[PDB]
Amino acid sequence: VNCETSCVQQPPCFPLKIPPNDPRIKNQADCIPFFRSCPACPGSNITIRNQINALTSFVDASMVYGSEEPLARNLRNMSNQLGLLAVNQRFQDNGRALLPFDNLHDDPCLLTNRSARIPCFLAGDTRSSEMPELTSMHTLLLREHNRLATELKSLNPRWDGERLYQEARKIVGAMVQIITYRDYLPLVLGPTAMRKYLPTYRSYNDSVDPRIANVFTNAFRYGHTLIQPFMFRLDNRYQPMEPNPRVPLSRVFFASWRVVLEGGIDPILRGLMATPAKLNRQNQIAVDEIRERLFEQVMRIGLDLPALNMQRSRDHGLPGYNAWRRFCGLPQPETVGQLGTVLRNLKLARKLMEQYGTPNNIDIWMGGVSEPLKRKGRVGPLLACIIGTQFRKLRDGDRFWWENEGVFSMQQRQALAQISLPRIICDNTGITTVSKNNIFMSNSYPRDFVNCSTLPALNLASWREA
Amino acid sequence: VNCETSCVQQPPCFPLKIPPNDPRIKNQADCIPFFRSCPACPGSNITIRNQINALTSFVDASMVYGSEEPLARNLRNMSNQLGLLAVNQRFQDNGRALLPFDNLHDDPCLLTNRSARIPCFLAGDTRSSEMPELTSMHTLLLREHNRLATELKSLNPRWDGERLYQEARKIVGAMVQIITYRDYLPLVLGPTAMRKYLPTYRSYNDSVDPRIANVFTNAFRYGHTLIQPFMFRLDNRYQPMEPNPRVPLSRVFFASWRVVLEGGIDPILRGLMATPAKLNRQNQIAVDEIRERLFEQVMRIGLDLPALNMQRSRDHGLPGYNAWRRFCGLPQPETVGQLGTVLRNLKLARKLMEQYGTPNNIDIWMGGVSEPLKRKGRVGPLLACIIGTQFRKLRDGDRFWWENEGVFSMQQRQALAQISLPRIICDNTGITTVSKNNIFMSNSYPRDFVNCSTLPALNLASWREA
Amino acid sequence: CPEQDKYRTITGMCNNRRSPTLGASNRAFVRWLPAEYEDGFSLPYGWTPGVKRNGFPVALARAVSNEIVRFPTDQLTPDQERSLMFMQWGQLLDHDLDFTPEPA
Amino acid sequence: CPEQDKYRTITGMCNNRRSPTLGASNRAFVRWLPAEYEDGFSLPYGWTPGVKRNGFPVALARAVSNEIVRFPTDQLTPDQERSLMFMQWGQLLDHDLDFTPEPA
Ligand SMILES: *[C@@H]1O[C@H](CO[C@@H]2O[C@@H](C)[C@@H](O)[C@@H](O)[C@@H]2O)[C@@H](O[C@@H]2O[C@H](CO)[C@@H](O[C@@H]3O[C@H](CO[C@H]4O[C@H](CO)[C@@H](O)[C@H](O)[C@@H]4O)[C@@H](O)[C@H](O[C@H]4O[C@H](CO)[C@@H](O)[C@H](O)[C@@H]4O)[C@@H]3O)[C@H](O)[C@H]2NC(C)=O)[C@H](O)[C@H]1NC(C)=O
Ligand SMILES: *[C@@H]1O[C@H](CO[C@@H]2O[C@@H](C)[C@@H](O)[C@@H](O)[C@@H]2O)[C@@H](O[C@@H]2O[C@H](CO)[C@@H](O[C@@H]3O[C@H](CO[C@H]4O[C@H](CO)[C@@H](O)[C@H](O)[C@@H]4O)[C@@H](O)[C@H](O[C@H]4O[C@H](CO)[C@@H](O)[C@H](O)[C@@H]4O)[C@@H]3O)[C@H](O)[C@H]2NC(C)=O)[C@H](O)[C@H]1NC(C)=O
Ligand code: HEM
Ligand code: HEM
Ligand SMILES: *[C@@H]1O[C@H](CO)[C@@H](O)[C@H](O)[C@H]1NC(C)=O
Ligand SMILES: *[C@@H]1O[C@H](CO)[C@@H](O)[C@H](O)[C@H]1NC(C)=O
Ligand SMILES: *[C@@H]1O[C@H](CO)[C@@H](O)[C@H](O)[C@H]1NC(C)=O
Ligand SMILES: *[C@@H]1O[C@H](CO)[C@@H](O)[C@H](O)[C@H]1NC(C)=O
Ligand SMILES: [C-]#N
Ligand SMILES: [C-]#N
Ligand SMILES: [Br-]
Ligand SMILES: [Br-]
Ligand SMILES: [Br-]
Ligand SMILES: [Br-]
Ligand SMILES: [Br-]
Ligand SMILES: [Br-]
Ligand SMILES: [Br-]
Ligand SMILES: [Br-]
Ligand SMILES: [Ca+2]
Ligand SMILES: [Ca+2]
Repeated sequence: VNCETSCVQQPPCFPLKIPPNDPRIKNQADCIPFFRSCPACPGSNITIRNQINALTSFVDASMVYGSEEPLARNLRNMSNQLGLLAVNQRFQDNGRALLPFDNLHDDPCLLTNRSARIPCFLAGDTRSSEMPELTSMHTLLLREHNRLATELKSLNPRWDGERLYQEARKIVGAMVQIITYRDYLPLVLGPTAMRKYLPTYRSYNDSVDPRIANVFTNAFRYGHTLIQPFMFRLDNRYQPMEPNPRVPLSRVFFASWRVVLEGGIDPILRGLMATPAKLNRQNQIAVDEIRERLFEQVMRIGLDLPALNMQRSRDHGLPGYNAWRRFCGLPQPETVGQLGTVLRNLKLARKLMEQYGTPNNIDIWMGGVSEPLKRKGRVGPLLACIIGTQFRKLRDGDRFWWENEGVFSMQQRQALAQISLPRIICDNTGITTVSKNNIFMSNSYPRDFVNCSTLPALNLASWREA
Repeated sequence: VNCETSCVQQPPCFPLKIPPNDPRIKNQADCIPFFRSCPACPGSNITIRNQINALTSFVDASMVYGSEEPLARNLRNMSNQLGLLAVNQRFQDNGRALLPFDNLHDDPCLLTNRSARIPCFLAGDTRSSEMPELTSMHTLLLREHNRLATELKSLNPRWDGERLYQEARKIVGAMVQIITYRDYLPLVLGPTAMRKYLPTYRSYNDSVDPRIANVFTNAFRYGHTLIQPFMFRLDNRYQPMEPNPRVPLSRVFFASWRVVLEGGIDPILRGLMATPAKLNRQNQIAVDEIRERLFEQVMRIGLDLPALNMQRSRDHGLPGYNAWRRFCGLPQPETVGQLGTVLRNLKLARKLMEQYGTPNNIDIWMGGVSEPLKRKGRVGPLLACIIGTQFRKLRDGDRFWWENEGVFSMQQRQALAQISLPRIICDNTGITTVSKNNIFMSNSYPRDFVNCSTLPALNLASWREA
Repeated sequence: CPEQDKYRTITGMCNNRRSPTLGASNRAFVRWLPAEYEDGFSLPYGWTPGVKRNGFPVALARAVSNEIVRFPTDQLTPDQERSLMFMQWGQLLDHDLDFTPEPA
Repeated sequence: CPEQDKYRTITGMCNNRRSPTLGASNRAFVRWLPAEYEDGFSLPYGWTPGVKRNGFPVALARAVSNEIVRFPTDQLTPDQERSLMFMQWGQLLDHDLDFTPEPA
């Protein structure tokens, strides 16, 4: 079979067919590799096929700790009672921890640089190595965990490994929730969608469904439109890290060897802070580094991420554009003229209709990212509704939400409210100059930056067991 | 494990245990037989177990025609081009058709009277012989189908069998919908619940999910509270049909022989018309004929319907009383005092608290039938919410709803609006005296009755193809 | 699903064109609320001895029926405003709407 | 699920007491709208040649990408009010929320 070596359309493959006159895949009979998502109920002729979430839906930093028990225990340093996460036993990053290596079958990372022989990393989530920048974020939180556990151990000497691990894990989970709802989501949704879908938190409600909705797995892919065609690296003074400060994205996918052998995570973290994201515009949706050259080094041919997003939505049996507009209480354009009105762009609407025929058939990702962005947001009304609806259910339906009564003390909550991504970077890297709050907005050195020294450390006083 | 003959609790059996000082089953080693409802995805360690609907959710008279193609064809007369439903080949009811006999293996009907040797009836649904009064309704509708097909044959000679079958089945379908939403439902819900859950029909909405909800299968069992301890049979002057006018229900279940050998369906239909239903009262919920002696003659022990309903809701993983109240936007009683207020009955709330410990755990049927009845309705707020929401979906989400544009002509709808169960009874039986509309309210002869000759027949002139 | 039809299919398939099995026979019920099982996914409350529901002992269904449902028939209240046909249409109608299979 | 607990489980299990699998790992996604498959229950639109979706041919995902998504890389517009970190946190966060497995 192998969905990666053939274009045969047989289970579990659903290869993308190639249009005549493609600018790249001239062989009309070729295809782009695609495996159908595992069905929740294999081979049933009664159930409506559904897909599976392998992860905990909760915002609980499970990408750090894992969502399955064997893995969770394998991620932990069980050689002592320090409650730490296991770290790479082969390489360090200027004296700081790197993620431990994974042990895969045909490790895709090996293929990115055959001579370097650096395997993929092992983390709470299997995709930590997909791009070095994601790897660097994973390493950052791994360091923060071990830092927290070390501090808590000085704080509370009687505390054993399990206690230290759990207490640090809880703080890391709190950090992800705060950075996400306080700093990130408002810049995704815009103030108006923020107020509509995310009203002031009141308390945990055990009747709120916290599961991830199928459409969310496709709708949150709005982020693919934010990707730049390069991985940017900057030295300690935020200047281009020579001789290669701009690496084409098609050569960093699964490129773990670049973190190990090309300077660690600091140059990468400065690049993320000091470079603008790509702005999504109606005739500038997504770059060819992911549209023509996705996973170029680890596949028989380059994949198309936007196209993969659309094929995935079909694989998942997801309703079209208008059905989702309706779900969200938004007007459903039925003609080109009406679509032109909703998109504030008749040309785009024409383009959409020549492909789909009816606005009812536009795939959710495509329709979602086509919509004009909300004021001070980076998604339109449809994606705002879907994304804002999902995050509310994740906050409201979480018995372990950081602000839920009984999870942390008042004094602990006040301490946690002061956390910031810039300080966390200061705490776990050799970078001494970081972005001004908000980190997701600031993007210009030196204008948007300040010294780490001006940022107060996390006050752990209230975690002292009296 | 044999669930009928054993009290051992292993898949697929979930026997109801016997409490101490049970008024009937003194032996606590005994149990009430229970088979777990078939799982939609057997043996899965991924899916949350769900149950199966074997029927079409739509109000389409699938209990007459069947919900699967093999049955449906076997229920039809395939010896000519008249488009009729096959009738009993061994017995008639005063020159009128009976349902054909079914061929069941361990046929329960045969056990209700060994020497009569009358088997269960074959119909669109497997339960047509469960009680003689139901069989009478199945027989009445089957007759109406063949009457319609006959008239339609005189009206449109060129119409082959298939055309006649389908046009007849389509009128019958509308008949079931009209009687249900016009006469029945308003008396279930009462005026206030009717307006709230069933606003005036507009037209077909394809975004309205018409599936039966799992909770409905248990909530609509509200009907078990209206059951009288006897099957009442009346002669042509509506007097007790000697020698046995009042037969114990524990001796009518699956007693098909009684329809065939004891007068046919006329004595039964007159009994339904001129006998009051039982009213549901908080201290008179459901009679022992179904609570103590359910299906006595056709198995090792008498079952308890109310108890089966509660065991069934747990089998189906259905949420408790307060979860459903909340789903319905109804206040959720947490103390015995609160429950007494909601139930307007402190004595009942105490009994419920003493059984369940918390109103959160009250099984959905129990809590549902426990609520005081809405004015001019026969269910309370919770059951009204659950039942009204289900029926609106069955109406609005049905492409073939009799009132949807394109289904019938404006002239065909005018003719259908003049149908009624009483007139259908007049067209297919020897009964010439029938209940005055509304047939669900009328129950007193002679006060609530009129001659068949005073009721307008259905005019099929607008069904003329010409 | 046929681009055009004339009548209902016997199984209900294709009544909804965008989602062809909705309302059709031999399909799983829709869940209006997430299911509540003893183990979270399959075992019914009252299955495992000593295992409580929401902090409280599961009551035997027969026990609830004995204590709350049981009543002396002589106290039966005839409904002055409904016929027995009101009960029977209900059962007939339920049998147009749902049947939940179990093994034989 | 445990009487009282101080920490989340690793699997997410028991976060919701009444329905302890909600939000837990290795469970089916929740559906906010009924699924839309070619056959109503399994085959994806685009699977069977000649099978239209609601009156129109299924547009090749790759054709849509080529005609709507493709644009000249030197036209890329830098977001003056977002850092690339905005991009990266989204992906990191996505990896906390969902991973849809496929056979290897
Ligand atoms: C055709 O029928 C469609 C279905 O209608 C429902 O069922 C029928 C039988 C009727 O009873 C009808 O009254 C029912 O609504 C219908 O589409 C429906 O339209 C409503 C209103 O637009 C939609 O509600 C909106 O939902 C979004 C999304 O959240 C929902 O889903 C999540 C996840 O399941 C839940 O957690 C939520 O609680 C919602 O259920 C909401 O964001 C939105 O609310 C927000 O906006 C409104 C407006 O300002 C505010 O009042 C709120 O406070 C929020 O700010 C709405 O609640 C519903 O999702 C949608 N269903 C479907 C299947 O599409 C359609 O309009 C009908 N068309 C016609 C012509 O009749
Ligand atoms: C705890 O959260 C619970 C869930 O809340 C939802 O999610 C959170 C994150 C927020 O987005 C919140 O806004 C959402 O509601 C919440 O329980 C929910 O409460 C609502 C409000 O009462 C319930 O809505 C009512 O539903 C019933 C039943 O029909 C619903 O389901 C059917 C079947 O799926 C749909 O087809 C319907 O469209 C509905 O969605 C309706 O009868 C009722 O409307 C009727 O009554 C109102 C008022 O008279 C009229 O305006 C309407 O026209 C109707 O006549 C509401 O639509 C919701 O079912 C319920 N969900 C759950 C899981 O129980 C709870 O209140 C929160 N508690 C606290 C303290 O915050
Ligand atoms: C370095 C940046 C990113 C990638 C490289 C990348 C790649 C993918 C791929 C290959 C998939 C699966 C495609 C398929 O369906 O076959 C994918 C899925 C998802 N993404 Fe991607 N992604 C990168 C970056 C982002 C960002 C910034 C996101 C959000 C802001 C984002 C989201 C998602 C989501 C939610 C999915 C689905 C995950 C699942 O399996 O459930 N991505 N991305
Ligand atoms: C002669 C009157 C009726 C019965 C005899 C009778 C019996 C039952 C039984 C045995 C079940 C199954 C119990 C179990 O869960 O083990 C049952 C299920 C359902 N009923 Fe019954 N019923 C009689 C009458 C009515 C009336 C008047 C009803 C409604 C107004 C009614 C409804 C229901 C429903 C909805 C079910 C579930 C059907 C399914 O399999 O999905 N019943 N009843
Ligand atoms: C465990 O912790 C000790 C002390 O911090 C460290 O030296 C050791 O390398 C760690 N083991 C692993 C596998 O990371
Ligand atoms: C591969 O890694 C090696 C180190 O093992 C490095 O010298 C070389 O530059 C890398 N190759 C490429 C093509 O970048
Ligand atoms: C079919 O119809 C004919 C004429 O009405 C009749 O003789 C025959 O009994 C019917 N067959 C069955 C099996 O009902
Ligand atoms: C069974 O039916 C026969 C007629 O076939 C009748 O004589 C007898 O009374 C019935 N038996 C019972 C127990 O009513
Ligand atoms: C009752 N069935
Ligand atoms: C991206 N995942
Ligand atoms: Br290692
Ligand atoms: Br990936
Ligand atoms: Br620096
Ligand atoms: Br026969
Ligand atoms: Br039955
Ligand atoms: Br008469
Ligand atoms: Br349900
Ligand atoms: Br969905
Ligand atoms: Ca998670
Ligand atoms: Ca039906």
